[PDB]
Amino acid sequence: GLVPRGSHMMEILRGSPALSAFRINKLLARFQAANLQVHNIYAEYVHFADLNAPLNDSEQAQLTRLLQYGPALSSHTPAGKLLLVTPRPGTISPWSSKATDIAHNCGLQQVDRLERGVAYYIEASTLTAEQWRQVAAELHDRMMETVFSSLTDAEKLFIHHQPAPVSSVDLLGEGRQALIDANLRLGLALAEDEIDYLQEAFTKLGRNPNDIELYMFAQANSEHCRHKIFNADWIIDGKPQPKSLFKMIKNTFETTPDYVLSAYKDNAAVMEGSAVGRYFADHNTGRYDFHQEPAHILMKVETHNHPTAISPWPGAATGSGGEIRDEGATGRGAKPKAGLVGFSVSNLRIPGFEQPWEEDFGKPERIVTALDIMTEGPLGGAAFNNEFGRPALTGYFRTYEEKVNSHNGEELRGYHKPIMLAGGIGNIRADHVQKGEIVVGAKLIVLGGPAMNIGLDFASVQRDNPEMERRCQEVIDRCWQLGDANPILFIHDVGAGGLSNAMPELVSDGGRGGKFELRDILSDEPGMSPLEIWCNESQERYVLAVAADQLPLFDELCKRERAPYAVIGDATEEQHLSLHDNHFDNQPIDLPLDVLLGKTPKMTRDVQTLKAKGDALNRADITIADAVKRVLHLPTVAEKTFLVTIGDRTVTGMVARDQMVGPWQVPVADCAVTTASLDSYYGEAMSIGERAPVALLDFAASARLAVGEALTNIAATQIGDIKRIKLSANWMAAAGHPGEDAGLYDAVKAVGEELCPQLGLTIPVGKDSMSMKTRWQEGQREMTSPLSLVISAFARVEDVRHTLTPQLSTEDNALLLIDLGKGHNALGATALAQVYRQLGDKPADVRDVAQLKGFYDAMQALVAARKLLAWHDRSDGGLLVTLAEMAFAGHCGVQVDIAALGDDHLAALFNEELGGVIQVRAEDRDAVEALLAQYGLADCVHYLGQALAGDRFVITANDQTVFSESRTTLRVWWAETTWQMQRLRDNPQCADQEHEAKANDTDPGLNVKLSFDINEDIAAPYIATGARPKVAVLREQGVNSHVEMAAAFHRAGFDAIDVHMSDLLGGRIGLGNFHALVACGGFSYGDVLGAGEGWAKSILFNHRVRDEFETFFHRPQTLALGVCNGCQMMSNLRELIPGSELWPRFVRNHSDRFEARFSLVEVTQSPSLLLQGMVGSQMPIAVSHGEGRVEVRDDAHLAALESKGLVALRYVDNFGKVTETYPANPNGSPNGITAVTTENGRVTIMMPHPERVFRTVANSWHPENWGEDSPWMRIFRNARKQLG
Ligand SMILES: Nc1ncnc2c1ncn2[C@@H]1O[C@H](COP(=O)(O)OP(=O)(O)O)[C@@H](O)[C@H]1O
Ligand SMILES: [Mg+2]
Ligand SMILES: [Mg+2]
Ligand SMILES: [Mg+2]
Repeated sequence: GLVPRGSHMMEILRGSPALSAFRINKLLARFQAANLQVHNIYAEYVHFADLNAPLNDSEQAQLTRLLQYGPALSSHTPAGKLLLVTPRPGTISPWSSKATDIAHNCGLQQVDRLERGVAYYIEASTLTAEQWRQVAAELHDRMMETVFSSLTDAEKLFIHHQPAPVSSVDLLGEGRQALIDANLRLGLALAEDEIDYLQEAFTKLGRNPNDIELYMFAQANSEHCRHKIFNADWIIDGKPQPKSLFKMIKNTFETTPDYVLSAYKDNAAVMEGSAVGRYFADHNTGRYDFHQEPAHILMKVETHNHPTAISPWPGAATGSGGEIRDEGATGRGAKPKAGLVGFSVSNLRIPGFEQPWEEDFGKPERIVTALDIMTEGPLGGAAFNNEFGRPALTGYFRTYEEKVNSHNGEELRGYHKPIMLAGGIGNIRADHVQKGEIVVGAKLIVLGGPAMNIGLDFASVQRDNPEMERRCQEVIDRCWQLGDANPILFIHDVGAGGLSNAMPELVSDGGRGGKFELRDILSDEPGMSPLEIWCNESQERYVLAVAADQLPLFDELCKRERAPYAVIGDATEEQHLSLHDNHFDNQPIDLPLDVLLGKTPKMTRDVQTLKAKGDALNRADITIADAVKRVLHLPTVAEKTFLVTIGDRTVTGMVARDQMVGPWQVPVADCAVTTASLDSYYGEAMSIGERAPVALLDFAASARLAVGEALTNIAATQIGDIKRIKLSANWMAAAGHPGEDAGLYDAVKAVGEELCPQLGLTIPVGKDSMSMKTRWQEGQREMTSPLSLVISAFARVEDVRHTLTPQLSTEDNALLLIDLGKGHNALGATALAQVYRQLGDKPADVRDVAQLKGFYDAMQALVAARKLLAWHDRSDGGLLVTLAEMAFAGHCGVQVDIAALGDDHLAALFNEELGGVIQVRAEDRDAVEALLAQYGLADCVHYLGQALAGDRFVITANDQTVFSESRTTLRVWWAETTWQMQRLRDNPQCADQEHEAKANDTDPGLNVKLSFDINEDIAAPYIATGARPKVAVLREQGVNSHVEMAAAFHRAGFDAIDVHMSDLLGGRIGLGNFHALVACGGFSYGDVLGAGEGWAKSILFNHRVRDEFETFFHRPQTLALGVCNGCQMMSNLRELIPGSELWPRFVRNHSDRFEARFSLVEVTQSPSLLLQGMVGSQMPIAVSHGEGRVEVRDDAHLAALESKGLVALRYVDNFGKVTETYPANPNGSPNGITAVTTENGRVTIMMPHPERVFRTVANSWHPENWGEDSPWMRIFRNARKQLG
């Protein structure tokens, strides 16, 4: 199709079927349930190409080919009613941004913009007008899409509007009322004294303020940006208080400044790391090399609570996206490493899986449900982390919604407005920690995405394009990788308020002013007013300052990465802010910074204390047996697989300890651990402590417990000095709600002025979200969150190899409980209470500070001395859950006695006091108990019993059996929540298969079989000569796992060279100079138009580069490796590779979900030179992909491929048999195929990541006797030897 579209032409290209069978049956079932007589539904992707010039026959064929991708699903002739779903007019999908990028990189400049929709064909010849609109409703997201009746209506998506002029607010001609009107019209939310400020400011200037100036001011002065509460003076119960909340947090730094390099003066904090080999490509040579130097650690944690309540996916995605920008913009440039995620929502009320404690209290129509948030939110956060390229290694997920008698009496307390938390750590160079000085005349730049009207219901719908941020990170990396020559003088993230906040922030921080040109800013929507361009909160943008003479270098760096950037201003000596508009020949902004950034009076909060009395727990319906079952069914306690495997946990190749633990990969790791470099055992650790419900009874206790839990979760890691542990404190509260204000102050004081200073813990970073409540009319109703402090702990690790997990051993052992509760056994605000719809009387709390410090120190002593077999702290679910989860991870039984824990067995098993259980060798029990005694924990330590081979979970009290059950049964109950979530979000068959496998106790877990000596470095003789063959580490825009690949080849004796597609196109690199090449993993073009397709087709359509690749593959002795995205790319290049005619395609996983797994595979017989000597071996490997499913044209193709003997790797279950059952086989590949080679064996492509686990320490689970090298190191060594 091709028709006029304004000054352009719009082509309509038919796409492939968009919905698989189960997705269609889910739609049909959804229709039936709603009384909509739908007989059948079919869907097809439809593409729209807005062209600024004609395409010749060749160009047309190329575009049509670019738009041919995805699973080869059953195609049908359209029938029924057409309902086209597309992005809403005035919006541009991220798909469009990346798809259009691909077209341009294939030399199709005529393509102004590509967009995609979904054509639904509905057969239901008996529906009415309202019914059809209800059908329409079920087929699209009302907050992001719209429905059209004709394909031609897509033209509305490309309308170009003329630029809207600035608008002045008539203060001089109307008086104060002009500002009052504007405050309402523009939704400025200005306070009365802020209007007063503005009125005087502009009356003094003698001119009307432009809407843009008022908007910029409003955003910078919102509670979100100014933090008025955290800086206000306080009067509590009549007594003025000396410190503000922020000053009390800073008190922790004043008391403990140890190891802190940067705090409260950047978008993240920085603490000392370790001197290790920072690995990266040299600017001059392009070769990857180790640079022995300090790799310091940055940390930051943020939230996106409001956005997520409106549009979960984007809300969570940009929650991570924004925090990642904070990290990279630290100092003069830094690199994100790992991340963490947090969620707090109300009851899920899963259809058909309702729990006894859940009650529908209703909710506002304008927000989404808790279930929707936990369905779309995690996928959005994972989408950004996966596509950008940072592993998500730790987090929390709590559900809470109950009518309780708290501080303000009987009310509904919960999370209709959720907590969406995203944070992480990164590494930074010593010389880049401090911001540089901004020289007068410095060029002011916007690095990143174009401006769109996203900042401002619909105003809270965000947009994420992780690939754009990835391109930006590559630039930042080039900059800091230049060390002393780093062009970045100052960098800052673009967040709330958009450029209107970020740019003034930047020049102000540097003590300068700035003059800007509105028309220099990159924009993708011409109709925007100056206010919209300047104030929108579009994503993936950074602002920085570079010296004029460094512009050429900076330009070089951006062009090579294809990272958009624009110089939009100049720093000035005069501290004034000017924004000119060349199009309207005027000045939207003309203000002195002292006026714009001037502050209205400081806030004073005069409040009083409200303290709930608490009520004894009613045990009428409670029994220990029923409590176990209920508690294991509380999402907060239950298995979190649905939140873990959806996120990459291996990218960077520096992940030592991820959430999944042991042979059975059970997600119960208490903290995350990464190595500091690809050549060290030093590292970093992240943990989270949180206990919001307790705040409904005791504010201070809830805060102390959050700190305490972060500590107990990280305790079994080798850190040493407790002062190495640094905290991020994120405070969520419903400020203004009765009692919450005084509670917040008491809570901050409890940790900032008392607990942390005494323990020696610094809180160098943090944030606050102060409107955690939701109101609406149910026929007024209110859902108010408990004060919610989330503590994230970060620390330098001394030896990542000594970390302990909950995986119990069955060798002669002793289980010892460390009860920091000192026998209090509090049950108030516990999972137990919650599961019985109660809050209880008294909650847990830090009972003895000295003993908590002693606990930590003792654990550190035990960890360093290698005296522990396992560790698991107590938190949600109490001792019962701790022991249960340990049995789950150890796939064994437990025989414990609790007679010494009090006569109240319910309280003993379910209290959530601090502490945990350590497992030690039986012969070390006395020595360990003696060590603990030396730290003053004698009467807190209790011998419980031992772990035993088997399936029995037994708890006794003298001759009495308190509770006894099949560990497997408990394990399955504990898994029902993730099972149900996976069943409603992914392919039901897959969800069922994974859940059901958990019920088979005979599962031996991951296990190895080796056909060769893993420690024999067959490449050593070659490396010893000093001759190092080069290997082209190929990458394209969006690709995120190249450093780790280079490191693997590097250890094998190769000189790894960074080869960007831009280098090949530019003639800077030629494949004729290489004998080996490797296509890397990552998300080239964000997998848009099919994973690996844009990369491959950009090569195919650029004949010069195409010829280069073909030539390489046709040489007699060249070797090529394609991993993950590289595997997909090469599979789409078959026409250039000899002996590849039988290769399959790689498409969307059968589960229809991204799979981050540690999968078991077997090396099969094939000509592959890279798998030489490894045939018959069985070992786990890193898997991280959403489109790794081998797809053939027909069985004839599959049979031919098999008979030719080209299959090199197959997924096998733990029993060792080839399998297609999920998740043993994570993507559903036929015959378990996941790697194939060519007839001559010189080229091999595989979906798993061998390079991510070549270091034994980077294997989630591995045999205890392994050395530094895992079996996968042999692939790289084989490559080296093969070249000779
Ligand atoms: N939202 C989440 N995203 C990623 N991982 C999570 C999330 N929530 C929990 N996890 C992980 O699941 C495992 C168990 O979670 P949880 O029981 O809440 O931890 P704990 O009680 O030890 O503090 C941990 O390894 C944790 O890091
Ligand atoms: Mg838990
Ligand atoms: Mg824990
Ligand atoms: Mg926790």
